[PDB]
Amino acid sequence: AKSKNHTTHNQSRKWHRNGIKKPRSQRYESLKGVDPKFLRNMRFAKKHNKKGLKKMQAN
Amino acid sequence: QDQGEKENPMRELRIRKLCLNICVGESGDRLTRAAKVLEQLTGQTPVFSKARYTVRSFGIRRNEKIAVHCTVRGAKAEEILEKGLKVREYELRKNNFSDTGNFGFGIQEHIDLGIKYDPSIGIYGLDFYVVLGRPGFSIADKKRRTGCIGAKHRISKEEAMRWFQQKYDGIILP
Amino acid sequence: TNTKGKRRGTRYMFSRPFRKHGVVPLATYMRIYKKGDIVDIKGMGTVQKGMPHKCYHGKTGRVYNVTQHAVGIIVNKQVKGKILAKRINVRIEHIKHSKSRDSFLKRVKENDQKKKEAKEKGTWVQLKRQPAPPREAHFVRTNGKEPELLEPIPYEFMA
Amino acid sequence: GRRPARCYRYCKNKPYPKSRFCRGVPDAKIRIFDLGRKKAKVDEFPLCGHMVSDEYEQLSSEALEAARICANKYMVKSCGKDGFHIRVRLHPFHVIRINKMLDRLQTGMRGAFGKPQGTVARVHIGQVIMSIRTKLQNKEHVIEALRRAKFKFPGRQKIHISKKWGFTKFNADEFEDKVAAKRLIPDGCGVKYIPERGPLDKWRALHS
Amino acid sequence: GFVKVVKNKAYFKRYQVRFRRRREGKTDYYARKRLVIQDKNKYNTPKYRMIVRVTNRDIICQIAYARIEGDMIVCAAYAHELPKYGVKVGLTNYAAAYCTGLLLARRLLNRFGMDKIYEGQVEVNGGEYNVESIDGQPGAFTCYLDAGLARTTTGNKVFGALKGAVDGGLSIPHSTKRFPGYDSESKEFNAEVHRKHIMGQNVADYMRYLMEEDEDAYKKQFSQYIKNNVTPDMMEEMYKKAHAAIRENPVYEKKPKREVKKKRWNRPKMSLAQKKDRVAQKKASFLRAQERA
RNA sequence: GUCUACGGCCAUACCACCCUGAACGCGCCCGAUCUCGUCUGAUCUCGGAAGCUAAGCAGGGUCGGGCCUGGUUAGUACUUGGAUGGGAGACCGCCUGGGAAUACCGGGUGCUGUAGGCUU
RNA sequence: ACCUGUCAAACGGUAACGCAGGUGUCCUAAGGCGAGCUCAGGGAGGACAGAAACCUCCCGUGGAGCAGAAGGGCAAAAGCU
RNA sequence: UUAGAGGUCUUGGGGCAUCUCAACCUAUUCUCAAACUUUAAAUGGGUAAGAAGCCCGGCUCGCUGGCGUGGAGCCGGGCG
Repeated sequence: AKSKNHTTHNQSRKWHRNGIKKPRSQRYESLKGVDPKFLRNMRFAKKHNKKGLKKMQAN
Repeated sequence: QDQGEKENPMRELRIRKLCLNICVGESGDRLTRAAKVLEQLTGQTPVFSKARYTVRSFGIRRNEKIAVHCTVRGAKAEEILEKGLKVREYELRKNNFSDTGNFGFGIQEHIDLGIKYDPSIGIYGLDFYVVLGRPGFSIADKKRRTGCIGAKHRISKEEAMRWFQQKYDGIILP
Repeated sequence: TNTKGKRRGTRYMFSRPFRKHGVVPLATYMRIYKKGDIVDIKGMGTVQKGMPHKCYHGKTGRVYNVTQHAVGIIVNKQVKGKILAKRINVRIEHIKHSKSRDSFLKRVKENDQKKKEAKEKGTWVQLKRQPAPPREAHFVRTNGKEPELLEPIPYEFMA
Repeated sequence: GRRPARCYRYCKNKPYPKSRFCRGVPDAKIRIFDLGRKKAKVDEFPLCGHMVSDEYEQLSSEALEAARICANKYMVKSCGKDGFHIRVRLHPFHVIRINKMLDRLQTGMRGAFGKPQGTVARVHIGQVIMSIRTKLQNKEHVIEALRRAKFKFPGRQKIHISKKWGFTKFNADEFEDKVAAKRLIPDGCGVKYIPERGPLDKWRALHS
Repeated sequence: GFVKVVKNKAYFKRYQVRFRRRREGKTDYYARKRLVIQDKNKYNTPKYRMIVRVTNRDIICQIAYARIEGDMIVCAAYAHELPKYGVKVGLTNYAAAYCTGLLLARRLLNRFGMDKIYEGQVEVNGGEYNVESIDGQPGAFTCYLDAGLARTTTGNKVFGALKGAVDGGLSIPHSTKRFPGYDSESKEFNAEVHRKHIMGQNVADYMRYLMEEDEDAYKKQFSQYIKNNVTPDMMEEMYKKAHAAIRENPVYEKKPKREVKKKRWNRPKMSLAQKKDRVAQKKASFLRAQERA
C-alpha cells in the first residue's frame, strides 16, 4: 500500500559517473536575445564595411 | 538693558495665529448658522471639520461635518482676541497656559462679542486659542531646508504668562 | 511537499541589511556595464522589478546584453547533474561588478610591463605565482632572557 | 494522569514554547520562584549555594515545584523563616506533547501530532538550577537543603558554594572594597555597578 | 517620571539616519534618480541638467552631469555678476532670472564653439521658441531643467531662467505653460504678458502705483532703486541693453586669488590630555569646595 | 582657515543641552501691485532691503547617550575530518584543522569631488 | 491545482494524513502619471466635552497604512488628499 | 518571563488629617524562542587564475550624440 515518497540518494553518484560537464565555450556566441535595435545597426555596420576598402588598403 | 534692547527685534513675542473653533455634534442647517457666526466675527469664510470615527453615544457618524473653525492672523487677530479677553475681563488661570507657550479660553455668547442677535441664527459660543511665537518660527513650516527652532528660542509656560500680564494688564489666578 | 512559489524562502536573502533601508544610493545606477564583463548577482528587495530568481543570488556571470535599465547575463546553473548556461535579464540594482576580474586584469598589466622592463634591462624576473614555500632556516635570539616556563593550570569548578 | 518522567527527559525536540502557534498549554506547576526573605539587602546574605546540573536533560515543572518546596521546608526549620532567600533559576518554557489516549476517531499513527501535556525546562551541563543566599554560618544547612532537593530530579546534580557575594556577579573577596570605593551601590536584593563613563553630575551626587 | 520615554537607548540604537542632503532639506532623491541617471546603453554619455536655484538675494544657474564621485559643473552663471552688464538692482526678480539663464546659455555655447552657429532668438518675445539643429553643423546642446524643491507653478522664476537659456540657444524641452503669460481659465498662452515680465514691466507698474498712492511706502519698497537712479521708464531699455551685453561678451573672468595670512576663526579640537585634565581639576574642585563648607 | 550651488560615500555625519561666529554668503526679516495659492500672503508664489545673528547653519564643549573601531570575553562556545576512545545511557574526553557573540575596558566623533566667493 | 513562514542541517533542492495559515476572489480604481502632505501612539492646553466629538502646539524610524494569509519592501514613499 | 529598589500625574483601592498598597515611570536583576534578532561561525555554493590574451594603427554604422562623442563590428601589425 504505502511506499517511499522522495529521495535524492544515489543521485549524486549517477551524475558524477559521466561527469558534471561545464558547457562548451566557443569563440563566437549567439546574438540571440540581445537588443533588436542593436542588431539592426550592427548589420548595417557590417553591410557597408566594403566602403572604405581603398582607404584601408592604402593605410 | 543693553541685551534687552538688542534682543527686542528678533527675540520678541507676538501672536502667530488665533484659532477659533465651534464644535456641534450635528450637521446641516444647524452648523450653517455657526459658519455665518464666524463669518461675521472674522470676515473670513470658515471651513468645516468631519468626524474621524463613529461614536453612537455622541450621535456622530464618520465623515460627517461636525465643527467649523477658522484661523486669524495679523492685526485682525489682535482685535478679535481683545474682544474675547474683554468678555473674560482679562482673567485667566495658570492651567490655561500650555508647556509650549500657548493658551486659550472660551466665550459662551458670540452675540456679546461683536454683533447683534438675529432670529435665524443660534446661541452658539466658541473657543479661542492663541499660538504665540517669535520671528524665526517659520523655519519649521518652510519646505526647503526646514529645521527646528532651537532650545532657547522656544517659549515656556512662564514667559507666556509674562506677555499676558505686560500687554493686556491681565491677572492669573491659581 | 512544499510550494513552487517564486519567492519561497527568500525571507532573509532579499531583505535589506540592518539600518540600510530606504533610498537606493545613486552610484549603483551610475555603474557602467559593458558587454563581456563579469557581474555578481545579489537581489535587492527594495526594487521588485527585474528581480533575479533566488537560484541566481550569489551567482556570477558575464554581460551579453545591455538595455536601458537591465542587463542580460550568461550564468551557469547546475540542474540534476548537468551545468547549463542560462540567460537572465536583471535590472541594474541587483548586480555589481566582480572584483576578481579586476584583480586579474591588473596582474596582466604588471606582468607585461615587467617583461618590457626585464628585456630592456637584460634581466630575468619571476612572473608565475608560487604557493607558499616552506619557511626558510633562521636564527632566533634569546637576548639573554630565558623562555617563560608554561604549565597546565589546576581545575576549578566555577558557577 | 501524568506519564512517568522517563518518557520526557532527553531534550529530543527543538524548543516548543507557548506562542500563537502553540495554544491550549496547561499552566506550569511552579508559579513562585523566589521564596524566603526576598527583601533582604546584599550585605546580610553573603553566602550563596547552587544546585548545578551535570546532565543535558529537561526537568518538569512538577519536579521544580517539589524541589523548591522541600528545600524551603528544611531551611525554614533549620535557619528560620527569615534567614534565607531561595531563587529557582529555571523557568519551564518547553511544551511537551502527548498523543491521544486510546468508531468516530482515527486510531494509529495517522495524524499523530500531539496536544500540549505539560511544561519542562531544558537544562545544560554546568547550569544552575536553584540558588540560596544566607548568612555565612548556615553553610551546612544550605548544603543539606540542596542535597534533599536533589532526589526530586532525574539526573545528576552537584552542590557548589559560590565564590561570589550572594546573588550578585561580583566576587566576595572584593565586594566590600568595591562598596567602600563607591564602585558598587546597593539597591534591593542586588547591587548596581558604577563606571567612570557617564556625566560628572552622577559622580558629584555619589560623592556628595 | 510619568510617561514612557520614546527617545531611549534602544531608539537611538536602531535609528537610521537619512541621507545627509535629505536631512539638510536640499535634495529630493525621488526626482534626482529620474533626472540624472543615464540609460545603460548610453555608456559614458553625459546627461546634462540645468540647475536653477533662487536664494533670497541671488539666482544661481548651473549646467551639470552626474558622476560616481560627484557632479561636474560645466558652466555656471550667477545673478550677482549682472551689474557688470548693467542690471544693478533687482537681482532676484523674473527679469534677472531671464538674464542669468541667457548668460548661462551664451557662456556655455562660447566654450563649446557653437556661439556663432546657434544664435537663439535675439529679438525677445514671450512666444514659444525651440532651437533646431543645423545639418552639417555640430548639434544643439540638450539640457533638462532641475527645479529642485521649488513649487512648479505658473510664473515661477525657474521658468524665467529656462526661457533665457532657450532664447540663448540651448535645447531644453518644455511647454509654454508655467510662463507668466499663461491663462488657467482659457487654457491659452499670451506672449505679451510673458514679454512684459521679462523686461520687468510688472515691477515698473508697481513703482508707478506706489508713487501715486504713497510716497513713503514707495521709498521703503524701493530704496536701492532710488540710490541707483533706476526710474520706471528706463527699466525696459536697461534690460534690453543688458541682453546685448551678455550676448556680446559672455566669457567669465575669474576673480584673482589673493594670498592671505592664515588666521583661525574657529576653535580647534581639544586633545585627550586636555579633556582628561579638565575632569581631574573639576573633581578636585568639588572635593575642595565640599571640604571647605 | 571657512562658506555657497550641485553632489559621492550615508551617524566617526545622528540626538540632548551650553559657548562662539570676522568678511562674503546662507538665512531670519519687510510687503502683497503683478504671477500664483490659501479659512488665514502661516505655507506656496511674487516684489524687496529698515533691522538682526535671537533662530536655522558652521565651529567648539560634555569623566554626555548613540554610532565607528580596537581589546577582553577566548583558543571559551561551536565546528570539518578520525578511532574496535570512555560512559547503561545522557553525553563527555582526545587526535587533525577552522574558530565566534554579550556584559566589561579603552580610542575616535566626517572624509571628500566639480564650480563660484570671503579671509585684500 | 496553487501561495506564505517553518521544517530544511547559513548556495539551490529536499519527505510524512509534519506544524502554523491562506486561495477559486476583489478593484474604473485599490490601473497609470503628477503635485501637495505625513502615519500609529503619547504629552500639554481649549465653552458645553466626560476614558473616547472638534481645535492648537510639541515629541514621534514608522511602532500606522499599503483589501484579502504570511514574509519581504516602502516616509517631501509604495502610505493620505 | 522572575524579584527586589528609587521616584510620582494618580477619571484607583483599602484601613483610618491622612497613611500604606496597586498603577505608571526610571535604573537594575532571574529565565527563554522551529515559525524572534543587532551579531555571527565551521563545513558550503559561484566566478577568475591569458594567445578566444594584451598592446598599437585604420575602416564601417541607418544605433547614441554639444563634440575630434559613445558603443559595437570589421581590416592590418607587434608581443611567447
